[PDB]
Amino acid sequence: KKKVCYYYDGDIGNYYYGQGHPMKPHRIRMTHNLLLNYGLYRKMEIYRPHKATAEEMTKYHSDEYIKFLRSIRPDNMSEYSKQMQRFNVGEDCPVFDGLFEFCQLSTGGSVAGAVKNRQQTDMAVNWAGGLHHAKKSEASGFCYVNDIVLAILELLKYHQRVLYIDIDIHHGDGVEEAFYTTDRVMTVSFHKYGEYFPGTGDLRDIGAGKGKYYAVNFPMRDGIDDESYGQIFKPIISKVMEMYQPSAVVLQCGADSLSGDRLGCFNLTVKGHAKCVEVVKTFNLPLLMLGGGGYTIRNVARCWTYETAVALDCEIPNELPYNDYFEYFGPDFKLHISPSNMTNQNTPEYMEKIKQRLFENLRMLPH
Amino acid sequence: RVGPQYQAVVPNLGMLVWSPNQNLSEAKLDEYIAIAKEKHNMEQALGMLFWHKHNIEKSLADLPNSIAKFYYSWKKTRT
Amino acid sequence: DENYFVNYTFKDRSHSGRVAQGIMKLCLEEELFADVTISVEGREFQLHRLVLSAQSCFFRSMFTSNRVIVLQDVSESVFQLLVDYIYHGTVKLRAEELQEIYEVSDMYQLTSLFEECSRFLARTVQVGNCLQVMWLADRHSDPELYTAAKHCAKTHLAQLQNTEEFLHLPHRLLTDIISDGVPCSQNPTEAIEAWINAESLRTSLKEIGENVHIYLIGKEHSLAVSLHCAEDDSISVSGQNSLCHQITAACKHGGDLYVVGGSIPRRMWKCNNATVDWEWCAPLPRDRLQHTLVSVPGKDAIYSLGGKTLQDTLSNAVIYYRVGDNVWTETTQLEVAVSGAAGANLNGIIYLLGGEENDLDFFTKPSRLIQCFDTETDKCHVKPYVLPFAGRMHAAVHKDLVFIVAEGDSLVCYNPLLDSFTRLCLPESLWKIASCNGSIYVFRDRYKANTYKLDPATSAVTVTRVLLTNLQFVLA
Amino acid sequence: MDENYFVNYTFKDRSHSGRVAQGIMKLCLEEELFADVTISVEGREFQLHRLVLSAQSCFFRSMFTSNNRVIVLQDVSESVFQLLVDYIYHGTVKLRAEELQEIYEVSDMYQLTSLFEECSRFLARTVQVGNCLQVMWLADRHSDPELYTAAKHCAKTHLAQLQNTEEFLHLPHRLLTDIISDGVPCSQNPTEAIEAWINAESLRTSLKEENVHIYLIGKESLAVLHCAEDDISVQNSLCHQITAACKHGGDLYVVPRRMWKWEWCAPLPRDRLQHTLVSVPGKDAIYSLGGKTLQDTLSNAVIYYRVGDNVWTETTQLEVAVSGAAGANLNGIIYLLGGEENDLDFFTKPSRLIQCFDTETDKCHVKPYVLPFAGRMHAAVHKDLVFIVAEGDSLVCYNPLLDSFTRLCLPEASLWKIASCNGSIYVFRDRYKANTYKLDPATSAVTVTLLTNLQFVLA
Ligand SMILES: Cn1nnc(-c2ccc3c(c2)[nH]c2nc(Cc4ccccc4)nc(N[C@H]4CC[C@H](N)CC4)c23)n1
Ligand SMILES: [Zn+2]
Repeated sequence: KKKVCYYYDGDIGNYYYGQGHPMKPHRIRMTHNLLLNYGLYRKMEIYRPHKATAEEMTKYHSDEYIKFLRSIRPDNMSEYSKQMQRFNVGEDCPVFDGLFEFCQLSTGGSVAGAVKNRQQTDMAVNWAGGLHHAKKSEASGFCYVNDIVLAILELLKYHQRVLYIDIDIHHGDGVEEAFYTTDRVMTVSFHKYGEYFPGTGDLRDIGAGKGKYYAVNFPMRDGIDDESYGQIFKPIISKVMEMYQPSAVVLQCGADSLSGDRLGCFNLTVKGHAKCVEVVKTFNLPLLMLGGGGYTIRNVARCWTYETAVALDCEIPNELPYNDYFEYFGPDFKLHISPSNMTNQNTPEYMEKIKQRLFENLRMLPH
Repeated sequence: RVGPQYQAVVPNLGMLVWSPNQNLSEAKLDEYIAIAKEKHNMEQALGMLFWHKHNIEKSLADLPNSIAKFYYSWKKTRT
Repeated sequence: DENYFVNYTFKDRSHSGRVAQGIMKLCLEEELFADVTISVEGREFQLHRLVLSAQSCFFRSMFTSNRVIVLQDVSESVFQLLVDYIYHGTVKLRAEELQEIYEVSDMYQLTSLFEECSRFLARTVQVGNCLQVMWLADRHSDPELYTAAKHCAKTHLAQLQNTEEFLHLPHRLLTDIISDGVPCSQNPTEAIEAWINAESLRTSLKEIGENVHIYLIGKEHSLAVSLHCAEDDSISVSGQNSLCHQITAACKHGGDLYVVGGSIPRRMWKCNNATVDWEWCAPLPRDRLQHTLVSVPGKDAIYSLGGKTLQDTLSNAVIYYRVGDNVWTETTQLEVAVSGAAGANLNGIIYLLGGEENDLDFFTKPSRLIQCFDTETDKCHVKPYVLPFAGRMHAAVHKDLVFIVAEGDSLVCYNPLLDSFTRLCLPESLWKIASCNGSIYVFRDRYKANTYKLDPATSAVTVTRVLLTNLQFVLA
Repeated sequence: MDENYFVNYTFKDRSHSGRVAQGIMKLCLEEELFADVTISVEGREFQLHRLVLSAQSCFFRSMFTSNNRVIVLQDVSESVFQLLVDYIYHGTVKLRAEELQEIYEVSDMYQLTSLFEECSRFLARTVQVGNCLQVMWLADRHSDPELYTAAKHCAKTHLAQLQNTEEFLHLPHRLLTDIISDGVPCSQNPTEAIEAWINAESLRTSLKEENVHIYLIGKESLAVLHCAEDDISVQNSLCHQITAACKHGGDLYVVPRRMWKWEWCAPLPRDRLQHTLVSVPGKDAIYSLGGKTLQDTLSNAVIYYRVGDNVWTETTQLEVAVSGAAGANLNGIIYLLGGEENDLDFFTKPSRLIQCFDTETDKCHVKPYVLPFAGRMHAAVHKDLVFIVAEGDSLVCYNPLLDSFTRLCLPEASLWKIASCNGSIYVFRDRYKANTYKLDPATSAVTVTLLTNLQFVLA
C-alpha cells in the first residue's frame, strides 16, 4: 500500500577507507545482496543514484570546503599539508581513492529520495547515506558530506515542518548544529552520553534562539535492553508527533545500537532496534529511511534487510537465503540475533525522570 | 558551538533500474529468473525484463542476446 | 544525651591517646610504681602487672595464677625490645633475630607483633631457608607463611632436590609441596623418585608448566617480544609475536597478554603465547586514552581506570572487564580523576599513583596522590599522605610492597600497610621495572647495558644480558 | 629513608593506644585487680590504680611520688568522685546540671584539662542572668578566660536587671571594672546601675556604651525586629529580588551580582543562585559557598568578601558541590548542612552531608556523619552548637565538638524558620496563617510571643 523507492549504486562498495578503519562502505552492497536473495527486491522500486554536482552539494557546506574535497588526492598529499590540519582530514577521516566520488554517490541517493517531496511515493529507503557528522566548517567522525542536512533542506522547499529521528548511538552533532537556530526542523536523537565520541548531546542543551524546545536529546547509558528502549521511544515520539505535527519524518536508523557492535555499547536485538520504524510507520506520513553508523557488517546487513522488509509490510523467514556473502555469516545462519546478557545501567527511575523532563520540555512547545 | 556559518541556511534524474510488475505473477517471475540463471544474475534478469516493458516472453527471447569486489573476494577466500 | 543543657554523656576522643602518652612518659622515662621484677638470663627489669596484662594475655594468666618471674626461652635483647614494644608500641625489627621475636610473640599471644613478623618472614623467604621457614610455620600453624614457603618450594624444587633437607622431610610436607604448582620444567619425577631413596606422591602430582611472565611491547609495525627468566640470573626469549598495530594500552592477566590499540583505539586483542593467532575480545566501551589497566586474578577481571577524554577533560571512570563473561561493566568512580597514573594490584586492592591531576587554572599538573580502591567493597579513597615525586612513573608489586620508579634515578619502596617509603637510587631517562620470579628487573627507556637485575636486599644492582629500539610497555 | 624493609625497618603499631585503653578499661572496673591503693571519700572506699590515676593527671603524680595506706580527701562528693573515677578510667562520663559547679571546681583543682574545659563549655552554654554573677565569680577565682568572657557578655547584655540583685551590690570593684569595660547598651540604663553600686571616677570613665538584631525579608519585597522587655518589637522596603542574604554586625547585606546594604556594593565575581552566605568575623570577611550556576549546574566555588575592602577573592574549592544548604558560623569554621546534591548526573536530590570549612587555614573537608533529615534546612548557632529545623516539626541540635545529635519535638502548627538571638531561640513559620515562638532548650518548652510570605530570616 506504500510505494517504496530503494536507492543503491552498484559500484559504491569499492571505496575502502584503508586497512584498519572500522567504516566499511561495502556493507551497503552486502545489504543489497541479501535483498536480491531474500526476494524482496522485486517488490521494491530500485533506482540508480546520480552523482550530485558540487554546486548542488555546496548548498550547505562552504565552497572552499567542497573545493578542498574535490582537490584532495592520495598522490597529491604532500602539497596539501596545511589544509588537512584545519579540516580534520587525515587522521579521523582517512583519505582514500575516489573520496569525492564516494561522497557524490552517498549524497545522490539521499537527495533523490527526498526529491521524490513531489508526492510521488511514500517511503524512500537509501542505505548508501546516513552520514550525520560532517560539519559545515570541516569533516568530523567518519563522515565527509552531511547528506542528511542536504536532504532535509531539499524537503524544506515544499514541506513546512521536518522531523529528524536519529537512533544511532552517536549524537549526530552535525545535524543538530545545522538546524540549531531554525525552528523549521525538529531533531530528536537517542544517543549514548558520557565520555563518548560526540560529547555534545545532553539533556541541558536545546536549540538556541528560535529553536528553543526543538532539539530534543535523550542521554543514555550502556547496555540498554530492547523492552525499555521501546517503552521509552514510543511515548516520546507520540508526544512529539502530537505537539509538533511534522509534515514529513526523516528516520535515520544507525546500526551501532545493535548488540556486539565494534563501536557500540548498547545491547539490542533486530526487533528491538527496528520496532521504531514500525511505530513511526503508523502515523501515515511521508517517510525517509537512511543508513548511517554501522561497523558490524554481519549485523548491519541483517538489521537493514529487516528494516526494509518491515517497510515493505512483508514478512521473511529467519533462515537467511544462500547469498554471495553467506560464507562469513554466523554458524546459526539466521536473520535474528539473541542479545548478549549485559548489565543494564539504565535504571527505571533514571529513564522515568528523563522522560518526565522531556515531556515538560515538549509541553512548552508552542501550539 | 552556535556556528552562525555552521548553521544551515534555511529558506529527480534517477535511473530506474528495476520496477515491480503488477501484471507479472510472483511465481512466473521466479520461474523466469531461474530459467535465465540456468540458461544464460537475478539483477541482470530483472533489468532485462524491465527493459522489455515487463514482457517475460520478450525477455526470454532476448536473453541469449586503487580501482573498483575484487579485493573483497580475497578476504572472503581467506575466511 | 537527651538534652545538652540538662544532662548528656561526654566522650573524650583523645582519652585513649591521653592514657597512651601517659604510660611511655612515665613507665619508661622515670620508672615508677614498679610492682614486678622480671629476670631473663640474669637481667632484672622493673615491670607493671597492669600494662603487661592489658597488652599481653599470657602474662595476665601468670599474674592471676611472685617476688620475681624468671623466663628461660627468651634472651635479654629480644625481651628488652619486646618490652619496649609493649610499653611504647614501636619497635625496630631486625632480620638477624626475626625468628626469635616471631616465636616469642607467638608464644606470648601478641597478635600485633606476631602478624607483622609473619609477614616479614613471608617477605624475605629465600630458597636457602624455604624448607626451614616452612617447617617453622607448620609448627606454629601460620597459614600465610606456610603458603608462601610452599609457593617458593614448588617454584624452586628443581634446585631444592639436592638441598640435603628435602630428603629428610616428613611425607605430609612433601605431599603438600607437590600438591600444586611444581611446573614440569623443574622435573618433579626425578625429585619424587629420589625422595624415596611411595604412592601418595605419585598419585598427587599436578604439573602447572612454565609460562611466559615478561612481555615487552616496543619498536613502535610494533613488536611484542616475550621473556622467560630461567637458569640462574638469566633471561631468555621465547616469542616474537607482532600485532602490526598501534598499541596504546596493555595489561598482563595470568599467562595471557591483553593489548588495546589500533586506529581509533577501542578494540582489544589477546595472545596466549602458544600461537601467533591473536584472539578478539570485547571492544572498549569508552573513548579514553592514557587509562591504566590492572589485572585482578582474585576476581579474574581487568580494570580500566582514569584516562583523558576526546574533549581534553579528565575522566574519573572505572570499568571492569570479565575474562569469562567477556563483558565490560561500569563500577564506582574515582575520588579524583587521573590520567597516566601508575596502577598496581595488591591482594585485591588497586593503587593509583600520580598521573596528571586537574589544576585549578584549567591545566594538568603532575600529580603525586595515592588513591586506593577496594575491589571487594567497590569503594575508593585517597591516602592522606603524598608521594615524594610527581609525574609519570611505573609501579610494580613485589611481595607485599610496591616499587615505584619515576623520572630520574629515584626508586621508592612504598608499603601500603606501614604508610612509609624507602628511598633507593638506581645506577647512573625514565626507567621501567618488572617483577620476574623472585627478583626485580629494570629496563631503560632507550638503548643504543640495557637490563639490570637487582634485589631489595643490600641494594645490589648487576648488569644482566632480540633488541628493541623503543620500549613503550613492559608487563610482568 | 634509610631502612630496607627486607633488612631492617621499624614497625609502628597504630592500634597500641586503643589496645592499652581497652585493657585499662576492661581489667580495672569490670574486674578489680592490681589496685595496690585505696582511696577513702566520705567513708566510700575505692580500689583505684596509682599508674592510671597519675597517667593523665599530675596532681596524683605530684603527691604519690612525694609520699602505702588509705588516703582521705577534703571536699569531694561521693557521686562526684565516682563519676570522676569513671571519666578517668572509662573516658566517657555523663555530665548533669545538678552537680555541675562542684565537678568544675574539683576538675580545676585536679589535673584534668579536658574535663575542665568541657565543664567550662557546659557552664558557658547554661549561664543565666539570675546566676550570671555567681558564674563570673567562679571564673574569676579559677583560671578560665572563656567562662569569664561568657559571663561578662551575659552580664553586659542584661545589666538593666542587675542594678539591684543582692550580688551586684556586693560585687567587688575589680569585677565591676571588667564588666563595665565592655560596651553595655545605653538602652539598659548603665548609668543607673553604675550609680547603684554599694550605696570610682575611673570606673565611671570606663562606661562605654542597642541595635537591630532580627530582620525579616518577606511580602515578595519588604524587609522589616528588636527583642526587648521580657520574652518582640518592630519597615524598609527594597522591592528587589534576593537569592541570598546575610547579617554582618547589624549590616543587612542582600544579593545575579547586585549588592545592597540601600547602598550599592561591589558586584559578585560570579553569577550563582541559592548559594549559602555567612558572616564569619574571625577573618572579618563574608563567605559565599555552594550555589547553582546560571547553566543549571551546581557550583563548587567559594569567594571572600572583606567589609573594609570590597574585593571578592577566590579560595579553595569545596570537595562536594552543594546548593541550597544551611550555613552556620562557629569560631571561624563554616558548616554547610544538607542541600541539593547531584544525582544521576542530570538531576538534584536532597542531601544530608556536613561540609566543614576552616577559614584560617583555608581548608575544606566532609564529615562522615550525616544529618538525621535531608532536604532544605535552616540552621542557627545559639551557643557553641547549631540548632537546625526544617519541614516536619522536628528540631535537631548538633554540637560540632562532639559526635552526637539531639532530637527535639516541635508543635505541629510549612517549612520552619529558626533564629538565634541573645536572649533565646526564635522559630518562625513561612505560612503566616505559626507566629513568633521562644523555646528553652533545657526544658524543651516553647511559648508563643505582618508578612504573608517569609522567604528569608536573619539573626
Ligand atoms: C560515528 N563514529 N564512530 N566512531 C567514531 C570515532 C571517531 C574518532 C575517535 C573515536 C571514535 N574514538 C577515539 N579515541 C581516540 C583516543 C584519545 C582519547 C582521549 C584523548 C586523546 C586520544 N582518538 C580518536 N580520534 C582523534 C581525534 C583528534 C585527532 N587530532 C587525532 C585522532 C577517536 N565516530
Ligand atoms: Zn554512529
